[PDB]
Amino acid sequence: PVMEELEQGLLMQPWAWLQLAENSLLAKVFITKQGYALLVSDLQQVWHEQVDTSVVSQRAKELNKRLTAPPAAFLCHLDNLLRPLLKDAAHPSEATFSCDCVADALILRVRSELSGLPFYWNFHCMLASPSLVSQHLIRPLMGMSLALQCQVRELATLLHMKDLEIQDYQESGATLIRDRLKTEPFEENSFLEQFMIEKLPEACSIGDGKPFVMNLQDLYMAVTTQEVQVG
Amino acid sequence: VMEELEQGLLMQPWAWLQLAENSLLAKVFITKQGYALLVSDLQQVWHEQVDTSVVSQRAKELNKRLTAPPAAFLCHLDNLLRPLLKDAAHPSEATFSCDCVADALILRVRSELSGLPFYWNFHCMLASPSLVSQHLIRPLMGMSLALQCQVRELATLLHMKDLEIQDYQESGATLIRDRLKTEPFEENSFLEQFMIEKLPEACSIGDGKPFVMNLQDLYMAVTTQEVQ
Amino acid sequence: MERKISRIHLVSEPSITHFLQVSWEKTLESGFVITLTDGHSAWTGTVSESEISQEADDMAMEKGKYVGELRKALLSGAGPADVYTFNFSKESCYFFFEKNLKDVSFRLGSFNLEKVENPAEVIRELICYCLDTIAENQAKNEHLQKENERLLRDWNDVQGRFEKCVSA
Repeated sequence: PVMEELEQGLLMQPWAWLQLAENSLLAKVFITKQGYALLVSDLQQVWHEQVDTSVVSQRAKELNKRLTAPPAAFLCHLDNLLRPLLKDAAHPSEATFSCDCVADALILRVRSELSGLPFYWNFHCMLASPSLVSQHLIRPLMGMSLALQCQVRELATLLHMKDLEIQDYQESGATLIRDRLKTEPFEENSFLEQFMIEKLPEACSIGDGKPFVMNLQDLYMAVTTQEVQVG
Repeated sequence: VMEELEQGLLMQPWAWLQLAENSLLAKVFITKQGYALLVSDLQQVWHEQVDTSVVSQRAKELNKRLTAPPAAFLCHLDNLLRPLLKDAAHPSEATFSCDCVADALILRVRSELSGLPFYWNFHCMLASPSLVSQHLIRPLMGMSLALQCQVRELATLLHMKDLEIQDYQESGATLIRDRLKTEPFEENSFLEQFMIEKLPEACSIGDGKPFVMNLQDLYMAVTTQEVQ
Repeated sequence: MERKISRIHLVSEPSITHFLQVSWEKTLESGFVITLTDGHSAWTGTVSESEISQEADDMAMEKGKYVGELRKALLSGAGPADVYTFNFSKESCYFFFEKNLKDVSFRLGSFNLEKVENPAEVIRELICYCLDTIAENQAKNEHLQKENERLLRDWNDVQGRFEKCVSA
């Protein structure tokens, strides 16, 4: 059951932007006293990891020897180190991050100072399975796109109603005072034609993934929650 | 040769496919030198790129009595497939059946040309992470960003229209039709109402039909922009 | 014992026309005996129900459709757009027929014919049957023409009688 709770928590969490020494990644981490689950990506490949208390203790002992800590304390310290970075960036961290892309696997090394002493950890993230990758990226993105299309349709209907009201005002023996405040009739086809050639090239640039985390996270979280509730 | 097939597959839209009470999303690009196919079920993605030599080798074993060159076979397959993918509720003379053995999908299509049987099987293995990402993830993120920009533009237009209506209201007269009164547009209130009311139905991907029917032109435009 | 004679043009020898005679008892499904001749030599073969069923199973389609295609090809019942190619290896006496479709062809059927020591007998039989059917058709046409003439005369007479009676 603990693994199931870890998976559900990882699914609930939103994407965050991580700036390594040279590159950038999109990461989602869920840490509990029983272990943790991590999912990283760079818009080309997705790596996933999930570890339990025993693995955490073994890795802590083998990496940073001379430290005798229970797995729960190590997990809590890892959460304290990671969560602030994911919530906000460009703030005092003092936690170096590095990545090594070994054959068909990734190693994410995190270094920090725990009360003025070294503290090292490594995430051994293997290639994520298609099922998990799909459930975490593809279906939520399609749901978000459909929701945004519905929002656009609703806004278009509202604009049509406002245009009808303006037409009624004009036809009711009216005379606009400020000619500058004159909105032209709204046409869906014309607006789409203008947009696709004026703003799509600059509005469809994902880049390194920063816009995705900065703009479409609330919708992503809502879609993921709805999918979880459905099934 | 090989690169042209990949570019054509990338520049193609998703189509809905029905087979044995099951649904699939298919992208196919067929030329005289081979074909490329990508099939997804919202859980896994399979890909198949095929050249003329293997086309002939498989056709001679599937249809023993068929004596055709690879180009003619590919042209016939394209003429058979494209009408079905383009739209449904048409004279579908082809029957499709998909099966999983271990990790690869076998998609068998059986039809009749001039009344004689015609079989073809796609042995599509699981798509590589790079192909899946390039074909689904990045285009979808671009589409979401474009739709958000469209929503922002719509909100600005609504604000301008509300300003004009307020100009009339403050200095003007009253509407002859009182039923046309519209409330001021607030972005936060509208977003809250949408999220709590229509998000559950709006975000219902279902079996992939709404994705194909609603937004495909945006997907094609985003993919083309990514190519350039 | 229905019989049908057709003229075909083998690809090997397109400068001359061969004659294919297909004879069946009740229906093509049960079986048929085919004979290919060119005025000098004849090759006779037979096809049974088992062979037709095996060919249909190999080609993986219903027996009815295969029988219809065989009727359209061998019996010269082709439609407005239907091209059939007949090949015959004389050295091996292997006669097959296929359906041409744009740039692809289907091996519709194949048989192994054998030479007959006396082609003259079969040629004479074919010519005699043709003459007999010609004579029978001519007699039937003459009888039908006589009946039509009699019916026309009677109709004209009755029309005149009705014309008189309507005024009476």
